Amino acid sequence: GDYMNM
Amino acid sequence: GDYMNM
Amino acid sequence: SSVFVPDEWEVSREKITLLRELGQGSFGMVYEGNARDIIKGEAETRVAVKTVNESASLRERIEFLNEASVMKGFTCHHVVRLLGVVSKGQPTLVVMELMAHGDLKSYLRSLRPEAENNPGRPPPTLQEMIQMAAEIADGMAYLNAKKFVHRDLAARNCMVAHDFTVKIGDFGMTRDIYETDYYRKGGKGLLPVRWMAPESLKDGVFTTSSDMWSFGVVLWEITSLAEQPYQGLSNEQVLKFVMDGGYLDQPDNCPERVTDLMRMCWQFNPKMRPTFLEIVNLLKDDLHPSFPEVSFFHSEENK
Amino acid sequence: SSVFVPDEWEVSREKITLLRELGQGSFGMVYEGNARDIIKGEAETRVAVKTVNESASLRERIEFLNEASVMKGFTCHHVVRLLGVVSKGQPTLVVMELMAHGDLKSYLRSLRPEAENNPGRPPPTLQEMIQMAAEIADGMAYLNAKKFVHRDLAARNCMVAHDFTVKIGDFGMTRDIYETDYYRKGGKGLLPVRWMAPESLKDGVFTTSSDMWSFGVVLWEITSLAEQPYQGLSNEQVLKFVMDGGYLDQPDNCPERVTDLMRMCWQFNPKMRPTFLEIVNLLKDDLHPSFPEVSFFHSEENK
Ligand SMILES: Nc1ncnc2c1ncn2[C@@H]1O[C@H](COP(=O)(O)OP(=O)(O)NP(=O)(O)O)[C@@H](O)[C@H]1O
Ligand SMILES: Nc1ncnc2c1ncn2[C@@H]1O[C@H](COP(=O)(O)OP(=O)(O)NP(=O)(O)O)[C@@H](O)[C@H]1O
Ligand SMILES: [Mg+2]
Ligand SMILES: [Mg+2]
Ligand SMILES: [Mg+2]
Ligand SMILES: [Mg+2]
Repeated sequence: GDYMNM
Repeated sequence: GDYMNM
Repeated sequence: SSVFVPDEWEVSREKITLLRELGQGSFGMVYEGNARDIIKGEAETRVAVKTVNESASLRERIEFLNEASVMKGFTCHHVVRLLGVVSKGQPTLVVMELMAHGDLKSYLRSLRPEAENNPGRPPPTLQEMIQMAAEIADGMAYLNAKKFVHRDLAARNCMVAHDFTVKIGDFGMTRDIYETDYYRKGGKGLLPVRWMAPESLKDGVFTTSSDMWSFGVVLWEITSLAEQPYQGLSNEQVLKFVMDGGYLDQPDNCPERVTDLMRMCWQFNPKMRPTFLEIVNLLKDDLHPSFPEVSFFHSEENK
Repeated sequence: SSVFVPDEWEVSREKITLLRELGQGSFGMVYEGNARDIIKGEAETRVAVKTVNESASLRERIEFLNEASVMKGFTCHHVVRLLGVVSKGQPTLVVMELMAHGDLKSYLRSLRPEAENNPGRPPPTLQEMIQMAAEIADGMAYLNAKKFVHRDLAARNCMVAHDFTVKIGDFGMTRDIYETDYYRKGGKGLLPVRWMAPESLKDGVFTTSSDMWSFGVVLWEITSLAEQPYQGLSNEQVLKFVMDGGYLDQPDNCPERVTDLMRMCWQFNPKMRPTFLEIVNLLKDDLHPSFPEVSFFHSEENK
């Protein structure tokens, strides 16, 4: 997706 | 007073 | 949960500290206070806090509601600013900008040479009176531009700041006139007879023109150091007098320039009275250098 | 009674009528609708209404809360306007101005010649791209002036109006930077890696400079008709690439003028990147005649 959990 | 009930 | 839909004007009671009584209204108290972190960039801000008496009637609470509501929509240097509302608990507190010198009527009376509370300065000079007139007229111009009619313009309802700037206050009687440009009073209620235009006293019709009539009375209060309009006549006699075409005399030694303004404001035909923008224009060339920097008149919004 | 302390943004559910789905967000739905008497002078107003799914998590509800809250404080022609909130009951409805052509990413893709939903017009001309860039930059300039950092500027988050005006939207990740001019991210969370500046990817520091980096990517999306940035690399590879000093190539046949802007936005040192006001200034001489009439850049507020 457009986001990465970081 | 400054006001009148009317 | 209710938490997900907050009121942006809500202020935490914890941030407010009350110092002293500034004055007593008809249904509440106004206190001078200090507020912590209610304005960005300001760690602490001096404020005026109005409360509503536990004994306030429904009519009074409805009035205060309208008052606080209309203030929320205003942003003008010459109109008293609302800063927040504490409603999380009792009593409800309405936090406003502090006008250190209180209301104009009280202020003017304190400037009488024999006043017990004389601040140690002379009564208003011609220049100072013109400056006051322009500030009040600019604030009123803004209100008119937002399509509202004040209905209770009087020295008691104008406030004076630490730097002596005058601003419009008390929006208890203020009404929206967006669609029709006028407000026709319905039932019975308390009306400021001595400040009212003949057509309002007769038909109960309020317009920006009737506010101009009141502005003229304010100039009369300024030039008389807040004496009582029509002293010697009862409210009933005043009502009859004004409707018959009467008006106030010029106070003793009233500056010709101010007298000329009052003549414009007291014309019988509301349509022949000037507008607030026209008043500011008449006085614009002899005002403090900062005026164009803060006025509604000189602002881009005045379109 | 609670009635005496209302929320000025509150809108009666009775005034809203939903017509169709405009799009689906991560935790809610956006519908096109019509609202009766929510704007003075307008009997009916076309609107976009966002809801929050009953299944929305706490994190999502907290985010929507911030989003609606920050929007309430904005007044800019190039920033999507909030019109009201229906909280009297369920579900909560956030009423905003309608951006008829939806988000910029979708819009751009529809302009691809072979698009199934092609509107029957050519892809953006050089002039149209510059106009878009200036509108986005002006809206961002306003946001920066109000001391907020967007943190999620991307074509998907810019909206297109009926007249094709582009405006900044999605303030879910927006943060207040008044006191320090930056926001340092605390824990873990969903970050738009492909739109992020190297220093944000490295230290989690967001500034108006990191928003400028994102603005450059938006220009890349405009000139590529919304292709995926770094197509072929995973989010982890992109993170490493950019931190190492990498950046995107110029899309095929990208106008030199736009390429020059992207070069400015992608400088490694955040301090060497331009400001949003500087971007508008670079483009101001070749914009629509109405721009100076509505922009933050040309406004008295830009002081
Ligand atoms: N913002 C303010 N800063 C300082 N003093 C204020 C402020 N607002 C009101 N006051 C003072 O508090 C007094 C009472 O205000 P308010 O409660 O509005 O009176 P009211 O009920 O309208 N009565 P009146 O105006 O006398 O007919 C005023 O006359 C001022 O002296
Ligand atoms: N004011 C508006 N007018 C018209 N369409 C809108 C408006 N706001 C949002 N939309 C549409 O609704 C879609 C979903 O918006 P939103 O709920 O903000 O998405 P999101 O959860 O942020 N997801 P994404 O932006 O795709 O990462 C957008 O992509 C637009 O197509
Ligand atoms: Mg009063
Ligand atoms: Mg009052
Ligand atoms: Mg989004
Ligand atoms: Mg979002």
